[PDB]
Amino acid sequence: EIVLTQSPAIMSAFPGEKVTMTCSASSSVSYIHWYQQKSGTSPKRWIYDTSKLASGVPARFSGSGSGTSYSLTISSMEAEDAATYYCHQWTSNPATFGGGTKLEIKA
Amino acid sequence: DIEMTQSPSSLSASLGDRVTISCSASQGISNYLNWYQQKPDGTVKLLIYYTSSLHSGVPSRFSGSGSGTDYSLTISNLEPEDIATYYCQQYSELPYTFGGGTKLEIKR
Amino acid sequence: FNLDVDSPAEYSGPEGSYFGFAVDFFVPSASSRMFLLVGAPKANTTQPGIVEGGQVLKCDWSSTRRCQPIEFDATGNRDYAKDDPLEFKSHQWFGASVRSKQDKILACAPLYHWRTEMKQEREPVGTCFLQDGTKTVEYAPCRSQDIDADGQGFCQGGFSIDFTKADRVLLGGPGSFYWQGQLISDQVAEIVSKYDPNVYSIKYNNQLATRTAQAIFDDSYLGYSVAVGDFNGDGIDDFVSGVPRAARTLGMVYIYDGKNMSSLYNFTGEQMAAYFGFSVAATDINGDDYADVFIGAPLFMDRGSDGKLQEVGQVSVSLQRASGDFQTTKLNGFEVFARFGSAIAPLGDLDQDGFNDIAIAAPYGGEDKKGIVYIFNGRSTGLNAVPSQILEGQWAARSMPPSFGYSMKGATDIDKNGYPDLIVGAFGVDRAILYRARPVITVNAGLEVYPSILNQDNKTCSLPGTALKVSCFNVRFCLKADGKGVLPRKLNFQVELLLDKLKQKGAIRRALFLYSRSPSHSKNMTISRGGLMQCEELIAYLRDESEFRDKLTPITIFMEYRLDYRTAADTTGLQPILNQFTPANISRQAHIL
Amino acid sequence: EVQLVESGPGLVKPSQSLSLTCSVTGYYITSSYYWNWIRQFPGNELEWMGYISYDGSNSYNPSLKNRISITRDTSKNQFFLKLNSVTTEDIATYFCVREDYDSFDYWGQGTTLTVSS
Amino acid sequence: EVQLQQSGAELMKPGASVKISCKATGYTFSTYWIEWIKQRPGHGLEWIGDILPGSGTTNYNEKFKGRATVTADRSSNTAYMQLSSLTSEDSAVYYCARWGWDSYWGQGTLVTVSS
Amino acid sequence: IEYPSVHVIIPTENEINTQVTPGEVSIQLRPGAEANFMLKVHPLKKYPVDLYYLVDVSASMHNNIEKLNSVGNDLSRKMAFFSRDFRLGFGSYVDKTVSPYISIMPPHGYIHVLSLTENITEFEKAVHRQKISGNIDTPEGGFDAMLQAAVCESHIGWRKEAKRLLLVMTDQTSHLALDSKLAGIVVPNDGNCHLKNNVYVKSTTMEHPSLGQLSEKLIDNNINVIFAVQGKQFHWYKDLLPLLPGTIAGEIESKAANLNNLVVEAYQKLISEVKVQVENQVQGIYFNITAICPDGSRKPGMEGCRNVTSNDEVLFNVTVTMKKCDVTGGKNYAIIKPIGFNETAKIHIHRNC
Ligand SMILES: *[C@@H]1O[C@H](CO)[C@@H](O[C@@H]2O[C@H](CO)[C@@H](O[C@@H]3O[C@H](CO[C@H]4O[C@H](CO)[C@@H](O[C@H]5O[C@H](CO)[C@@H](O)[C@H](O)[C@@H]5O)[C@H](O)[C@@H]4O)[C@@H](O)[C@H](O[C@H]4O[C@H](CO)[C@@H](O)[C@H](O)[C@@H]4O)[C@@H]3O)[C@H](O)[C@H]2NC(C)=O)[C@H](O)[C@H]1NC(C)=O
Ligand SMILES: *[C@@H]1O[C@H](CO)[C@@H](O[C@@H]2O[C@H](CO)[C@@H](O[C@@H]3O[C@H](CO)[C@@H](O)[C@H](O)[C@@H]3O)[C@H](O)[C@H]2NC(C)=O)[C@H](O)[C@H]1NC(C)=O
Ligand SMILES: *[C@@H]1O[C@H](CO)[C@@H](O[C@@H]2O[C@H](CO)[C@@H](O)[C@H](O)[C@H]2NC(C)=O)[C@H](O)[C@H]1NC(C)=O
Ligand SMILES: *[C@@H]1O[C@H](CO)[C@@H](O[C@@H]2O[C@H](CO)[C@@H](O)[C@H](O)[C@H]2NC(C)=O)[C@H](O)[C@H]1NC(C)=O
Ligand SMILES: *[C@@H]1O[C@H](CO)[C@@H](O[C@@H]2O[C@H](CO)[C@@H](O)[C@H](O)[C@H]2NC(C)=O)[C@H](O)[C@H]1NC(C)=O
Ligand SMILES: *[C@@H]1O[C@H](CO)[C@@H](O[C@@H]2O[C@H](CO)[C@@H](O)[C@H](O)[C@H]2NC(C)=O)[C@H](O)[C@H]1NC(C)=O
Ligand SMILES: *[C@@H]1O[C@H](CO)[C@@H](O[C@@H]2O[C@H](CO)[C@@H](O)[C@H](O)[C@H]2NC(C)=O)[C@H](O)[C@H]1NC(C)=O
Ligand SMILES: *[C@@H]1O[C@H](CO)[C@@H](O[C@@H]2O[C@H](CO)[C@@H](O)[C@H](O)[C@H]2NC(C)=O)[C@H](O)[C@H]1NC(C)=O
Ligand SMILES: *[C@@H]1O[C@H](CO)[C@@H](O)[C@H](O)[C@H]1NC(C)=O
Ligand SMILES: *[C@@H]1O[C@H](CO)[C@@H](O)[C@H](O)[C@H]1NC(C)=O
Repeated sequence: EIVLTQSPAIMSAFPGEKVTMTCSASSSVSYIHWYQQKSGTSPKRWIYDTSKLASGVPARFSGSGSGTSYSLTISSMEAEDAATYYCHQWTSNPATFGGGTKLEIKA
Repeated sequence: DIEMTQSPSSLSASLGDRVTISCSASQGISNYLNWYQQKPDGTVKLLIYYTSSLHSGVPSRFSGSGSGTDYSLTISNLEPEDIATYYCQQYSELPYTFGGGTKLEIKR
Repeated sequence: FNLDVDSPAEYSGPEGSYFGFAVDFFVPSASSRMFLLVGAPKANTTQPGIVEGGQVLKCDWSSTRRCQPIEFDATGNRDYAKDDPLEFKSHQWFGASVRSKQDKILACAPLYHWRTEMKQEREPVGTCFLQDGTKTVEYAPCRSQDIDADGQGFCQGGFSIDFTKADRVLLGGPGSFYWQGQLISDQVAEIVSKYDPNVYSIKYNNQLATRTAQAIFDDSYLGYSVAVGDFNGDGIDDFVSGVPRAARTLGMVYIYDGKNMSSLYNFTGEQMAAYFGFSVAATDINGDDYADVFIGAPLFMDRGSDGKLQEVGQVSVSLQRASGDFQTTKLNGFEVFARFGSAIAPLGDLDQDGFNDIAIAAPYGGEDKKGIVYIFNGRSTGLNAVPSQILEGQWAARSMPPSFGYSMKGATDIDKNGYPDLIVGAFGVDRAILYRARPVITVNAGLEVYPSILNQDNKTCSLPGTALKVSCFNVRFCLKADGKGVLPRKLNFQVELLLDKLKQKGAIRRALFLYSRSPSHSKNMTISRGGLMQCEELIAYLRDESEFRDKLTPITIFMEYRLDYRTAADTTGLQPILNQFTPANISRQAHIL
Repeated sequence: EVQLVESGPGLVKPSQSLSLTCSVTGYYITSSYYWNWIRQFPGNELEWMGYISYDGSNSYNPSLKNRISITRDTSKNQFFLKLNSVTTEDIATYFCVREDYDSFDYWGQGTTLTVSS
Repeated sequence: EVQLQQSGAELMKPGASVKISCKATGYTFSTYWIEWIKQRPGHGLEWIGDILPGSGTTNYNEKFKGRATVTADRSSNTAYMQLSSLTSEDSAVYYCARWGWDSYWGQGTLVTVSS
Repeated sequence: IEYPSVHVIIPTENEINTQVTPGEVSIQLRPGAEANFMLKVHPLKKYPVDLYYLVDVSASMHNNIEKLNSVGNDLSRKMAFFSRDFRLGFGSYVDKTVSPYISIMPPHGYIHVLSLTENITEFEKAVHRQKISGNIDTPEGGFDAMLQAAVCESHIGWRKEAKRLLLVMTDQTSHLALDSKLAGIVVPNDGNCHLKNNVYVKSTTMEHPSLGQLSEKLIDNNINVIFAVQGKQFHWYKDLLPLLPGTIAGEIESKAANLNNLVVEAYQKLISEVKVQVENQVQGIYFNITAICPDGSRKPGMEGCRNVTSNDEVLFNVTVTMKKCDVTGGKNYAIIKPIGFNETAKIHIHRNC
């Protein structure tokens, strides 16, 4: 099967800035899920059904994409948006995940 | 109760002629009358049942019909084996009954 | 005609659940993706104390073909009083009937039993569940203080359901009033808004319903079957409903006004116990903006060529006219005891021919009676009684037959291709199959020979295989093609041409193509985009008269073409097809001077 | 809600078989929902191990093909992931998730499986 | 040939009883209703009762309901008429019968009851 | 000669003295032309009869359930003038016993009580012992019961040599096929016998039979049905009669004073009704038929003749043509059968392919 790839591996993004998380497929998927997990704790996902807020998710997170080209747009960032985001696809026998892209904090 | 009365008493006709035997009931009958015949000294025979069912071994000179309370037997071309006493045995419901009998003779 | 029956999407449920008993599609406005709704009325759910309660599963369209139970009711049976159960959900057949509209799903349990407040009882009152997003409510169309057989106690509300335009629900309640039956309808918003979780009987303000009639109508079963559509001119859809034993078992269909529950039309059958009214449907079959009326009579006995009756089933088709009246024909089944008239489902314009088509099915037809669904195309003249495509069940009986065609639903363009697809259930095998509609290609073909009269002595063109000139002619053929929905711009075609077609049949070939020196020639056409004909010019020549003595029979020039079905198919293999009413060849002839 | 705990992980030797479970409480989940399993290698992306539902079948990302099997219990709301032939590349965090729909959530609370000396 | 063989005549005193019979042969006894009728000395014919030999059911002429009985015995396969507490007017020729009140009947057996 | 022109030759000697006259129908024909032969049917004046009494038992039957017990006696006496022999059987029914009608005399589906017998008092006992029951819906389970009476030959003991008459006594109408969807029963009736210890245990899981199914089974095993009902519901039944050949019906009088005559009148009507049908034709074979009555006014269409009797052979004109070869080879099946007669016209179809 295919593996979703990603480009914004690491960003020194700041609260207030507009940020996009992306993915790309080698074959049509027609679907994306955006999973959220902090390395030291227990939060839940951002977006499901390509573009739909998961329970408890603020307006800042807005999904998009079709075919093989997908994204998650984070409107002007929240203090806690500096997190690691993952793409996901379960349209085939293995699950496919994005490598993980992250935003960080430094000042 | 329901009883059967024969209208003829003593009938007669020349041999080769045609006669009828007839009878009626004091009450209506939903199904039938059986026509019987016997010799002065002999076993009673069934001629016709259910008004027109001709018994086997009886000439097809013998016939009949009727309504629940009014029936008849017709015998054409009378011969000596017809000159006998006839009976009406009614069948409606139990008990079953017979009329008193009507004797057929020839004229002198 | 274009239904893809080679690569369909097959789904299944738990054994013995009667998965496929009822079907619909779920296509919310709230999502770009589609799910299928397939009932499983005798399913084992996790609800405490409940056996074979029933459910409806959501099946994903985009592969990943798994069907997930809809959590309409996660609870067990409520109590009336200590150690005295209020209700009995075991074996209720929840999921016996499922329908959707936009983002909402309605499904019901007609054999739900309830204890009345006044007396210990197990009456088949029936119950429905309705979902709107995450809001789930119970709707009791027939649960009221009228708690006995001469009232609503034996109603089996939810036996049948349908959704109108705007946003209203029609429900059949066939047991009301000693099974005279009853139609009930309510606004969706009312059903949800007024819901109260601990009230057995909820009053609604705009509820419409039929009322108890004279004993002469007892055991008629109104509400056994329903359909909707507007017949009384404009406004909200009216309510179409079958009554299986109306008119002394001849059967009837009634249509009630969409604003108030009052009859507009009265249809009746011809034969006792044919069950006219068993099933109903409505759609603008002749494309004139008037919903028509389709009435099933599944055990109709026709009269054969031998003068005897034969149980084959019937569907009556009545067309709505501008005058307010109806005109009508009859479609009889094809096989004995194959209940053709039992299932009716509008296809919609399946082949994109401008008219809606319709599926009619016989759950117990065919050698190896797996069930047969017949596809009948629409025309401006009404329904074509002659089927164009026949769809059949694929699984062997275990006990009862699969009954493919028992339940059906179309008019929904689930795939990208803008043609409505079709779900056909087969509960006897716990299965359901979604058949996709292929795009349909129309081809404009041309063929012309310019030297209409061939001068056999006009030896002016060269013959490539030799030093001599011959009499010859220009045979041109062309092709243009296009279609609706999702099809590639480039379509490959195989084109083959013959010369002197009527003589090559064991006789002298008076004309050959110049380059091949053969009666035949072939070409790879790659016609594309539409509005353009791709042309090819072939040159043919005459054979010398000394042997080729026939100068009277016209030389037949013939061209035929076929679509490359594979190099036309998309990502999912949904090959386009050519329209069934389009010829795929041309005959032309040349004369000898 | 969905309350998830995992079998306490242990220290195992290379190519030692090990059973790790997913104990789920709050409501009945053995036939009502589809379950999956996740393998998290710290520092990188999540991977996936398998699935199970009312239907006891699975699938697998064919690395250690058929060395991992998933079992479903009944009255205990207990799923089991059995690891055969563990390698030193299998040192990872393991847990279950709950969903049929192509999405996932309700992940476990952390597991540390070590394969060593 | 199929036959009905009736028992012979007898002489008795008033108060007497007689059991008379009529043997069945050449047919299944148990299949037909067997009738009993009588001919009186100048009064025509009367029905007196019957029995289905293949069963336990009988019929009677009301006039004799408290006086006469009808029986059958599957061993001997004959019909029986049971007459008792008889007088001179009970002296008549009695007949047994076959299928549907067939033409096959007994011969007519008289028992004279007198001083 | 690769042109097997048309003929029908029958060398077969069947039971010579039967009521139906063909040996076998032997037809070997080329596509292109037809063939013709004649059949005759003759009822006999004392043909023996077997009557099976099937009665409802609902509360509304009280007025007739207490009379049937005596009817059988008066009837055996009347029947004695109509047939060589006579047997009486018995059974009873109410409705399906499922939760949509009842909570789950206590109601029952169909139960066979008495095989056809000579013992008139066994009949009386079988009838006398039926206690009065009832259901909720007005219509009854009579069609289910009729089917079982028609299929469970091993329980009834119907003779081949005797006319087989099914007598059905109701006050109300019956439930129909597909009504059962309300019962949670969506599985078809296979037309077979399903009694266990004489009880139709499958009545609660099988769909009610269709009229089509009742007709085919009753005709195929020659069981004629005489139906009786209170005069109002009677109109439904009389209107159904043309739908299922081999049937008679009439009303039950308010005093039920003629119950012992309903079958008698019908019996006489059945004796005088001589009808046949062409059935189970093979796809490449096509038959037509017409009957010749003593009146001379022969007719197509109608299955046969009316107002006929003994010593009157009804003549049937039978013809067949041929189509291209189908799933071919010589094939043995029955072609024509008189309804209510046990003998049939067997056929062997042949052709040159
Ligand atoms: C398609 O066919 C259907 C079926 O035929 C048509 O629908 C039928 O239409 C009829 C006409 O509207 C409906 O009957 C009417 O009902 C109203 C009100 O009913 C209630 O009140 C009745 C008493 O007033 C009561 O019945 C009792 O009295 C009866 C008297 O004999 C008794 O027989 C009965 O047992 C009861 O004791 C009802 O039960 C209700 O409580 C009546 O007012 C109407 O009366 C009209 O006719 C009478 C005749 O003499 C006249 O005086 C009145 O002035 C008035 O004109 C009438 O009874 C019928 O119920 C309805 N059927 C169904 C199933 O709903 C349908 O219209 C047709 N559609 C089309 C498009 O053609
Ligand atoms: C179809 O119905 C006919 C009805 O007549 C059946 O045939 C008849 O069966 C009875 C049975 O008792 C026969 O009675 C006896 O036959 C023997 C034969 O030698 C005879 O010796 C006895 O005296 C007595 O007659 C009757 O004759 C017989 N009739 C015919 C025409 O055979 C018949 O069996 C049924 N089945 C078929 C396949 O025809
Ligand atoms: C749902 O689960 C019940 C569990 O009891 C199954 O019902 C049993 O089926 C067997 C089959 O022979 C019967 O003998 C038992 O008595 C049944 N129990 C009950 C309570 O009815 C039922 O078959 C399952 N249904 C489905 C669709 O799987
Ligand atoms: C249901 O709504 C319809 C809508 O037209 C009403 O029908 C009209 O009623 C007026 C009343 O006088 C008549 O003059 C019209 O001729 C009716 N139109 C038709 C098409 O019949 C109908 O009366 C309403 N019914 C109820 C019970 O309110
Ligand atoms: C069966 O055969 C009869 C005749 O043998 C057909 O009916 C007649 O056919 C002739 C043909 O010219 C007509 O002239 C007669 O008018 C027809 N009779 C009637 C009453 O119309 C009969 O149609 C054939 N049946 C079938 C099914 O083919
Ligand atoms: C050229 O096309 C015609 C029809 O467009 C073919 O002739 C038949 O047409 C009828 C019309 O319904 C079809 O049902 C037949 O199946 C057609 N025959 C065949 C073989 O398809 C005609 O045969 C075509 N010519 C060639 C060479 O295929
Ligand atoms: C017909 O059935 C009746 C009813 O059982 C039989 O008559 C009685 O049967 C019982 C059974 O043990 C006997 O104890 C009685 O003595 C019988 N009655 C008489 C009057 O003996 C009757 O015998 C049966 N008929 C035939 C022909 O067997
Ligand atoms: C029964 O049908 C056959 C034919 O199916 C009739 O035979 C035809 O009789 C006419 C009379 O002149 C002949 O011209 C025909 O040639 C005959 N047909 C054949 C195939 O030979 C026969 O007459 C019919 N029976 C009756 C009673 O009319
Ligand atoms: C069209 O091209 C394909 C390519 O393989 C070939 O197989 C086919 O025969 C060609 N058709 C014609 C008519 O040349
Ligand atoms: C036969 O026709 C006569 C004509 O009057 C009729 O009275 C008689 O009832 C008819 N018989 C049958 C069996 O129809």
